Amino acid sequence: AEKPKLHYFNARGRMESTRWLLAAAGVEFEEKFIKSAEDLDKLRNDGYLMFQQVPMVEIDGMKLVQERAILNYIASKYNLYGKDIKERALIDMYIEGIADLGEMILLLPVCPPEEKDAKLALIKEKIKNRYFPAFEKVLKSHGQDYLVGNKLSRADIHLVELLYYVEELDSSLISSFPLLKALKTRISNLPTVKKFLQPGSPRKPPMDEKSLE
Amino acid sequence: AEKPKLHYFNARGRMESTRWLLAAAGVEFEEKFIKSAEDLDKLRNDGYLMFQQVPMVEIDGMKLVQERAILNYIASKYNLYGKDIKERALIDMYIEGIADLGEMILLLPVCPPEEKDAKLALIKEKIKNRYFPAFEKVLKSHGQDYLVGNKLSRADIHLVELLYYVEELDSSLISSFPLLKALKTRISNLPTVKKFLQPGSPRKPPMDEKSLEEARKIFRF
Repeated sequence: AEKPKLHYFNARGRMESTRWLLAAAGVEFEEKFIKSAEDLDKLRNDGYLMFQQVPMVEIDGMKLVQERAILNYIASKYNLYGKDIKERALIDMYIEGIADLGEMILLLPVCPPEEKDAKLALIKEKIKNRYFPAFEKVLKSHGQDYLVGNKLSRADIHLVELLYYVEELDSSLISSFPLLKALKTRISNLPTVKKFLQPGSPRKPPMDEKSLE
Repeated sequence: AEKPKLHYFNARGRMESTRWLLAAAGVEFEEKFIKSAEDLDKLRNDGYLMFQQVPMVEIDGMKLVQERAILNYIASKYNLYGKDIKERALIDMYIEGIADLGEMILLLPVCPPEEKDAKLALIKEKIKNRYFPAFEKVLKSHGQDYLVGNKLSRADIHLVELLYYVEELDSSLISSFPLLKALKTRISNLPTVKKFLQPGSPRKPPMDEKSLEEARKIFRF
């Protein structure tokens, strides 16, 4: 079929988790970067963005917008969404927690400077006291190499992606969570993920001081 | 056939869309209202809340948190998530747009007072120029009574819920969108939804300033 085509800025933002998931699935995809106001205006004007926003992914004849819609479809299509309704429920619970933490970190830069040191401190306390304990407990409960169904799912991918973001922020935060560290290592050595973390992949760098929109 | 048990404050918040969905599906549920910071602490200390937050719904042996996990489960179980993964992709795309607008409206009462006039104006502009046109376009595309697959789905239920909240904000916003008005009327006349909209159901009122400070007390913010 058509290779999926990802429309977004040349940046992580709200498209990165899709890059991770497709790459983890071994799926060949192409990207078309939005470099100007004019590029975005053209996609909007031509009718390809349901709510006038990117990310947008062309896949299987659809022009899919909304990160969560894109990710749900990709996960099902490539058998990364568990095997039944109840496994999808655990997966969804897990990944919605990951997205709540992720959203805090995503938005930390565009915070006002006088709130920004306090928001960081609250993120670190939630990481230590709420989120990392919750995922460590799941991994402890069954002792298996994957979060759900003893099989690779989107939840392992989304989690390990966030573990890399948390490491960028503060490498000490994972230190009391040995099962989270071990997950990071195993997932990162899966052939597809190993290739994605290697240079020359679609994986994107963190945003730097030169972030002018 | 144990009834779902919904753990939340006596208010709409992040549990109201689940009330709508369950009611639309003809499913009877019970609610256990959190009325103090002590009640919430107890849920947490009893290990009921994976991430120390509500909403939480006890359903089929699970203690499900996260509004989207709860809704996704109920929708799939009651055949309101479309017939296949491509129909689910359309449903997800539509309901995530609805969620984005619903989020702006939900947070309006805690908007910094100094930002509230500008924010209210921006939401009304997004309704008239972004969201309402997108759904009017989908409805005009197929001319069918439902958003996806010519069949009732969660997308119809969540959209119509939102149309009621937008009417509360400003009743004029829908006036240029005939097909949305028509969808509102059709969905509102389905028996389960008509029962839910009538006086006496578990449907919750708008948050007033009282309910808001009560939330501040319990949530500790």
